[PDB]
Amino acid sequence: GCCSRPPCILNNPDLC
Amino acid sequence: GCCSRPPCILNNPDLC
Amino acid sequence: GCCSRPPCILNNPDLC
Amino acid sequence: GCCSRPPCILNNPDLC
Amino acid sequence: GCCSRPPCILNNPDLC
Amino acid sequence: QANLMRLKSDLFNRSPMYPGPTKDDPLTVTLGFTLQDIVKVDSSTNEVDLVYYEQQRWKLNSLMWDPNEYGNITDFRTSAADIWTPDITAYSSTRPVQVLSPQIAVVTHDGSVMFIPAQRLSFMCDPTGVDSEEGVTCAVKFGSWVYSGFEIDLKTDTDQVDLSSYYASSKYEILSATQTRQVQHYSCCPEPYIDVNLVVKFRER
Amino acid sequence: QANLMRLKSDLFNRSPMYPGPTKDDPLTVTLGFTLQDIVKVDSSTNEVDLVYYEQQRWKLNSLMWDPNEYGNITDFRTSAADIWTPDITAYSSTRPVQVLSPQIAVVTHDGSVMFIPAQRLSFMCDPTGVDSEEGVTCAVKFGSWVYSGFEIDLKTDTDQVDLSSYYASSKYEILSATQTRQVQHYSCCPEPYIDVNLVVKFRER
Amino acid sequence: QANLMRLKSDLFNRSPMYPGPTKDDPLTVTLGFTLQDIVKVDSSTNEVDLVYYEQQRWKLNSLMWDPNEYGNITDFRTSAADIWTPDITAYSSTRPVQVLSPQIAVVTHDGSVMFIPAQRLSFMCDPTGVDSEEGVTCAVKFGSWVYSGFEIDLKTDTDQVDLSSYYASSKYEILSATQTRQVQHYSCCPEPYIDVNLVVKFRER
Amino acid sequence: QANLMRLKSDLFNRSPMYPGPTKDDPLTVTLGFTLQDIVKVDSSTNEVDLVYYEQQRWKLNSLMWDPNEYGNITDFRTSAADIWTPDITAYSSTRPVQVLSPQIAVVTHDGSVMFIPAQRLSFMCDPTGVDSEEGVTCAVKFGSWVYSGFEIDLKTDTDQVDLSSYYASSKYEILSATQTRQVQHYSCCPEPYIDVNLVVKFRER
Amino acid sequence: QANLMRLKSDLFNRSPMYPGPTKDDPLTVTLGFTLQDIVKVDSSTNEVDLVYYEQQRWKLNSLMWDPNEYGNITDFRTSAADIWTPDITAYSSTRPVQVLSPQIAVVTHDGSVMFIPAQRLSFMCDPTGVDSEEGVTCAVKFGSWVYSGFEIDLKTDTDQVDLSSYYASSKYEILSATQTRQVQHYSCCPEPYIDVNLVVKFRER
Repeated sequence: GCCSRPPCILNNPDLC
Repeated sequence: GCCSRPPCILNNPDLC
Repeated sequence: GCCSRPPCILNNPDLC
Repeated sequence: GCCSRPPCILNNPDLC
Repeated sequence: GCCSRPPCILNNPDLC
Repeated sequence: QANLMRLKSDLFNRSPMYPGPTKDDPLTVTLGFTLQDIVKVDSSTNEVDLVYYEQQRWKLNSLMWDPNEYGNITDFRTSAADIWTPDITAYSSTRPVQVLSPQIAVVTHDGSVMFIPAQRLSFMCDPTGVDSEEGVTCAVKFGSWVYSGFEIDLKTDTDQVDLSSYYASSKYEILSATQTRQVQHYSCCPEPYIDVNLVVKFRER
Repeated sequence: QANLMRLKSDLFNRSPMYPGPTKDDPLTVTLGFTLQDIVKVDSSTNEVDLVYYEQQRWKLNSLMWDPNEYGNITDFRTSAADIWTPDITAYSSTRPVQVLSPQIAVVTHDGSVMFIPAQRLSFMCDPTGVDSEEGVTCAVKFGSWVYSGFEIDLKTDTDQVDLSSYYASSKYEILSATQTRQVQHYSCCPEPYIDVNLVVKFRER
Repeated sequence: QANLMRLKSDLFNRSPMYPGPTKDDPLTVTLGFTLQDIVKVDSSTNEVDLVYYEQQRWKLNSLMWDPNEYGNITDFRTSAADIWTPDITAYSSTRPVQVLSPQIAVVTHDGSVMFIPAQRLSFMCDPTGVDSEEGVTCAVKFGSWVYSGFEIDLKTDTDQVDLSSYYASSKYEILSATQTRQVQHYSCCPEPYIDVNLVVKFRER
Repeated sequence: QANLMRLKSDLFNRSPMYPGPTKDDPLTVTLGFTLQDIVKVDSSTNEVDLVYYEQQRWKLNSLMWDPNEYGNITDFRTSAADIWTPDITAYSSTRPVQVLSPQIAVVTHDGSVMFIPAQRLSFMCDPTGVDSEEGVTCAVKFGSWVYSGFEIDLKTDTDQVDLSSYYASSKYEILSATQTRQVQHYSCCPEPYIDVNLVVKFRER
Repeated sequence: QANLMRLKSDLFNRSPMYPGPTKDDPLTVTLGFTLQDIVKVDSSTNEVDLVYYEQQRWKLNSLMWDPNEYGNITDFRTSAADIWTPDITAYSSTRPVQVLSPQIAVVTHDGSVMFIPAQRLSFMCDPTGVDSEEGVTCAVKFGSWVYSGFEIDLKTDTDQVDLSSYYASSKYEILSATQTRQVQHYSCCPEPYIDVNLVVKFRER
């Protein structure tokens, strides 16, 4: 999932 | 307590 | 072979 | 004694 | 021996 | 590239580095954790290790720019060494924290900085009860090393630790994992203190 | 070396550091492995240690030149810390990766950089069944730490992990070693995510 | 920011580094420990590890300013690497002491400097008896590595080790922990010597 | 030394950094080991550690000087960090080497450089049969990391490792210890590759 | 506080650094030891660890001054990085030495230097005979790494290792601990070689 990877967490802070 | 945490020890040096 | 030693793979990148 | 502590050791090389 | 100590090996490379 | 290379240069080489928060200008910092695994337990020493990602978010006026003056750049990544970063630190660690990734942040034209390195932490925990139905709890407060609540406002966006990367074949199962923020007012003192308390209840799978 | 020193002097010492890739200016980075040995299996903690060479390749306009203006010099070797290098990392390490060799790259007159350092990596893996005849499968995925599929295009030339150097007296037998690229599209998010998933299936020899 | 950026600008870049105390310009240093846990006990090598906070205080004229000329700033926090710091160290450690936190000081308008890093210490202690009911006593002297009593006046605000932050579930119970100062006057030497003797008495709960 | 400081200054502040060898200007390097001990044998991981001295020599015309222009100074010692050194590494290690000695080279006026650091190497080897009378054979190859035989000609003076300093009471007995140079010619390639193969056979004493 | 800063300024920012001894300007270095404890005895690897203070003394002229011209300051303390320091190394260690203390020296107006850093060393030694009445005997030689007896005359004030601070609940009892200066004259070579051989006979209590 998005929240399971560093670059996606940087791009989607609140969206996680 | 205040003396258990680092920043409080800094703000209350003698006060611990 | 070539793809076993480090300097031979610098010189021969894609064909390894 | 003196020779069991570094700063004394340092002031008193000969006298150790 | 000479070849058992760093500064001797260093002064006598060919002779080691 | 042209403008980015120019942008970064104007933001970094022009102004002095942000000197940190003050009570007149408190900085808000948001914190969260992504727990990957409990990689160690040691009942002979009451030590516990975690592997997780740690994000921190803050906003600085000094890292603001007009995108239109810089080829329409809205944000960029840069070495975290190029910016000021908080001192949010674990308070009951037993070893020097290890970084398991690079340390690169993202600065947004409005001033937001985000930052998420991977970490391995060893902290104080008596784990007796781990091999059992009821399990065992381990708590480790996180907070700033040197700022009270008047200077750094520690916040979490959810009281819930992200467990979506928690290892499928980890030796333990998370009974629960929370990241609750507490604000302490001490009768001794005028300024408040904030910590984010990492509480993890778990047992052997 | 007068020719070579002048070249390096003109590229590095005279032009601002490549600020990394953007959505506007993406970068393809190619990655591959050469597994030498599986050096630690730990049933109690669930970690596996591998020693391997990690290959990385990319090209930059910032780094191209005309050999004719530099005495026919077509390519040079310089240390990786002289250049920009990507943030490709293992999303599941449990310890700081360990470099086991010098980090030196080969830059080509066309902007092509190659870099193959050796590494010891500890990562998350439950090895139950390594003794078995069917073995055990360990997986770890690699990707940019801060870049999305829109900024870093990560690929491999082969889905095969190069085993031509695997240590001939390993306590382990490699049943399969692959390095497959994966593109991720999340319901939440516009931008795609790429990992290169390193999968090794093995058992005691 | 603005006033704080000029303050540190002048306090650090303005002039040269403080050369350390001397017989003419002696410096007083207060020392204090907040013991968190006894982390390891090795009876096969006679070594005990402790985790504690190490409070250190001192005041320098070189660090005085008028809150008036700098926008009414009375104190600031900064990386301890920006200032001279004393060389107080454990006299019988067995391993490089480990720093488990940021190292950041508070510098106040009167010149007062304070600094509290967290630490892991391994020192010589024969633990024989820890299992008994009497328990066991281990000690370690802290003092300046190079300055006599004529140059650094090592003090404690109290004799008692702060235990209000000691770990509730640790294998050991402190029968007593004292940090007691001692002035030594040797028959050979007119200059005196000072140490704080961290003494801890404990036993398996 | 007014002369040495001046000679050393004319060599490292004036001349730009030597960019390493090129195929036009290749380099001959002389590898030689003095084995002190087999300090660790690990059958479960299949790792073996060695402590040895490693000699490397080579000659740069750019380090040439006329003694007559500098007090008849024929040679001198200088930190290895002041000069370029070859990238001769083990291709088979399993952890970063550990340097156990100052790294200091002797530079001669004819541009000759020699350098002999002490080292702890952990490399791949199954030690099975070490407890028998036949013993076991481990082996590890050394060579430049990024340079071929066209750029670096890697030699030895003898195919015999120096054992005159082998710890007299080691747990292990050396049946033979040789360092053999090898030239590999590949179907794929016109540039040759050269390495030095350190081979060691031993058993429990 | 001023006037020590001018002195240290006139000493460390004026001139380049001492390039080290030559056969024409040799240097006597005085070596001493304060054995604190034998902290590790490993039979299965043949390694022994010592903890001790190591005193090094020497004199340059580049460090001379007139107290008058300086205000009667006759000596000062400074970090060891501020000054050159000999390359006196244990010739048979199995690990990198660990600096257990600040490295700060004292420089006297006549050119005298000395500093006494704490060290933890692992060297080669077969400990069989320790669980006995006769004990066991270990030896490790110390000497310059690159400098012959003609460049560094290595001395020791007494052949007796200081034992006045030996851990009192140490696990071993020292039967003898000496430090003898030994001058080599090999028939191959005119230059003499100097070493100090720390030898230690001991046994379990």
